[PDB]
Amino acid sequence: ELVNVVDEKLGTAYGEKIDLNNTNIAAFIQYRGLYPTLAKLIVKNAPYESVEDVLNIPGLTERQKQILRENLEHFTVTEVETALVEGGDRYNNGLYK
Amino acid sequence: AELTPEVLTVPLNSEGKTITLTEKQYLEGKRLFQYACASCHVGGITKTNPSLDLRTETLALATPPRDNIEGLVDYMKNPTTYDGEQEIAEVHPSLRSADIFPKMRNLTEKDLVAIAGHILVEPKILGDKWGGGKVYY
Amino acid sequence: QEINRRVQASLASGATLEEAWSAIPEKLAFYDYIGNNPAKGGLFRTGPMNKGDGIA
Amino acid sequence: TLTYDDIVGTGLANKCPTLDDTARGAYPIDSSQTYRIARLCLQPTTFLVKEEPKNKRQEAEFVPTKLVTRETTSLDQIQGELKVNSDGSLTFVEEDGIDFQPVTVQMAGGERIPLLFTVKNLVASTQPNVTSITTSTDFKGEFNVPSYRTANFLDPKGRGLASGYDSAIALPQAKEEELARANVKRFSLTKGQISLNVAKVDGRTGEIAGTFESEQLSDDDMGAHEPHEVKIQGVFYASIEPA
Amino acid sequence: QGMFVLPFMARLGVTGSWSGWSITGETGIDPGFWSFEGVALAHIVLSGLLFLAACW
Ligand code: CLA
Ligand code: CLA
Ligand code: HEM
Ligand SMILES: CC1=C(/C=C/C(C)=C/C=C/C(C)=C/C=C/C=C(C)/C=C/C=C(C)/C=C/C2=C(C)CCCC2(C)C)C(C)(C)CCC1
Ligand SMILES: [Ca+2]
Ligand SMILES: [Cl-]
Repeated sequence: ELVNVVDEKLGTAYGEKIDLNNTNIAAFIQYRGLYPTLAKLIVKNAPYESVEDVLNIPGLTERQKQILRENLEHFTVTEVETALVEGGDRYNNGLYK
Repeated sequence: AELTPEVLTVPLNSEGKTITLTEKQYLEGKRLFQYACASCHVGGITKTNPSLDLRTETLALATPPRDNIEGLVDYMKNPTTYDGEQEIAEVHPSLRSADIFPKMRNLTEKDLVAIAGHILVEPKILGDKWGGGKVYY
Repeated sequence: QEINRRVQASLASGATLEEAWSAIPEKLAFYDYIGNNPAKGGLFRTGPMNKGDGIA
Repeated sequence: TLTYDDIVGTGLANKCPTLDDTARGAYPIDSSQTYRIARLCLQPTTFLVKEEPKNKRQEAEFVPTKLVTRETTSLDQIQGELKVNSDGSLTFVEEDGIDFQPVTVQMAGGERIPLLFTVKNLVASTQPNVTSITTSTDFKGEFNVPSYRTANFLDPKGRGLASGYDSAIALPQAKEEELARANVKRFSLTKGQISLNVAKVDGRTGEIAGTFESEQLSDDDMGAHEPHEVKIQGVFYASIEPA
Repeated sequence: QGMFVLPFMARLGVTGSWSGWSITGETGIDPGFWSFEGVALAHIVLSGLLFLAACW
């Protein structure tokens, strides 16, 4: 029984929040302070077993940690989807305006 | 419909103060925006980085906030990335980099205010078209 | 519009939603289908309408 | 020393560097030192495709094919960590580079076989106790083979995985079931295997060259058909460095 | 497969296609010009030349 994995993912938290394991990097522009500095660090250090693990990225400033804490409610994690992370698609997913 | 004093009334700062631009300032703002900015920012988008637009809601969530005259005027002197983290004058037109972006050389403080006012007034006129791109043409 | 009128009259008279819709003649519902609209064809799409969407 | 203008349009840009016949030395590995491959290059010279068994269910053979996509096949500028393991074996962990090429080869009779010729995420290891890299060293390992097309790719009827229609819109009232395999795009991810056989070593410069053979699946057209088994053979070059 | 002329080409030594296959099941053979296709083309050109001669 054949499934479109992207459509299916839209019915998970991936369709509701920024998925630190899958979502394209431009999504971090949605919230104050995340783009591009933290966005880059998050994508680079993915995947994460839980949202809070984002706080464990090396080199972070205290300011950066606090911004991350204030924005955990906007994050989720789901299993890595090959279709969303191949092709360097997390950095450029072929969508502009 | 008219370009009224209310349409021309935009936030001066983050502290609740507004400024009412004159019709001539609005015209100057359009002219100067076309002169210095529209090559990349036509219609409120950004051609060399479409992820970032000139929508008011977008400017509000920028760091420091850019949804007011002061924020925009400061951007034009000392532009930063969206999180305020790096200064990008070396790759983005500004007064600080008027040496490498020569069109910025003749821009006065008054000019910057006019450009800032254009950026804030235009979406009040154009709605979703401003920063919308081709979808809304 | 007629289908909706009939369903609303059924509901007003106390029928359930299932009953109201079950009272719609199949013949009437079939007219409310674009496959029977004569402006949906093609010049070289030959034969009966049944050859396209199938025998209803 | 050759410049871009010396090389442009000759075909040389698709060739890996070679070492001359005198390069039969040994490159010492200090197990206290960290190492990298600064440049790995793979130049395919032959693509073989396993014929689909007629139904006899004997041994289907790998047969020759004709390259139709020109001198666009080599993997190069690849870099990664060269770990020294506790048993003295070396493990290459591919990090980055031009580590894939779409390639189309053509079988006798015309069937075209596109593949993503690749060493993406290569992890290759030598035999234990390699105190020096010599003409007796070999590397064996596996790599990832992602879908030949990525998720935005749209078929000629506008259907795709991350974009596109989800149905055959030109057949508005066709029964969907028979078309499910074409309508529902799937993204393949499989494993490949590669052997690197060192034939030449410059002990002084850290440069090695040899022959390789890799095995991987070809394109499956986003799940529309079965992939073929491909065997790629060619030459390689690598520069080892302390790092 | 209902092949009628193919066996006559094969009988006298034409066994391969320009496309790379041979009727004995080989792959990657080069038949040269005189593949089944080359034979067919030669006959078509001959036909044309004989047609012109007939007109003369
Ligand atoms: C008023 C004329 C007329 C009309 C409106 C119909 C209508 C119909 N017929 Mg009937 N039919 C007719 C006359 C007509 N018929 C005649 C004269 C015959 C004997 C040939 C038939 C025999 C017939 C059969 C056997 C069948 C039908 C069927 C049908 C249905 C399908 C029609 C179709 O697929 O057309 C397709 C129409 C076209 C593809 C358009 C043709 C356009 C021509 C080729 C243009 C020619 C251009 C010209 C050469 C240009 C010259 C240029 C020059 C001046 C420079 C439809 C209800 C089918 C049906 O469903 O039966 C139950 C069916 O099986 N018809
Ligand atoms: C120009 C030279 C030439 C060559 C090299 C070929 C070559 C070929 N042809 Mg083509 N062909 C040609 C010209 C040629 N043809 C011409 C001019 C025609 C039009 C008539 C044709 C029409 C043709 C057809 C219809 C076919 C071929 C076919 C073939 C293939 C099989 C040949 C075969 O089995 O012969 C068999 C020939 C004989 C058995 C000859 C019999 C000789 C009789 C018995 C002679 C009796 C009279 C004699 C005077 C008696 C005294 C003899 C004396 C020594 C004692 C082969 C690729 C076959 C094919 O594969 O097509 C794709 C096929 O079906 N050819
Ligand atoms: C004086 C004229 C200009 C003005 C007033 C202006 C204004 C702005 C503003 C306010 C932003 C921030 C957007 C946001 O926070 O949502 C921005 C970003 C940007 N602009 Fe301009 N701009 C001008 C000229 C240009 C030109 C000519 C270019 C192209 C060469 C350009 C390219 C960019 C880019 C690439 C960004 C994103 C930068 C980043 O955050 O990394 N701008 N601009
Ligand atoms: C040797 C050889 C061979 C063979 C060959 C052949 C077989 C040939 C032939 C040939 C031919 C078979 C030829 C021919 C021809 C011809 C011609 C040359 C013609 C012509 C013509 C004309 C000129 C005409 C004209 C006209 C017209 C068109 C119309 C009307 C009028 C007129 C009459 C004027 C082969 C391949 C085996 C191989 C190797 C060698
Ligand atoms: Ca060897
Ligand atoms: Cl947006």
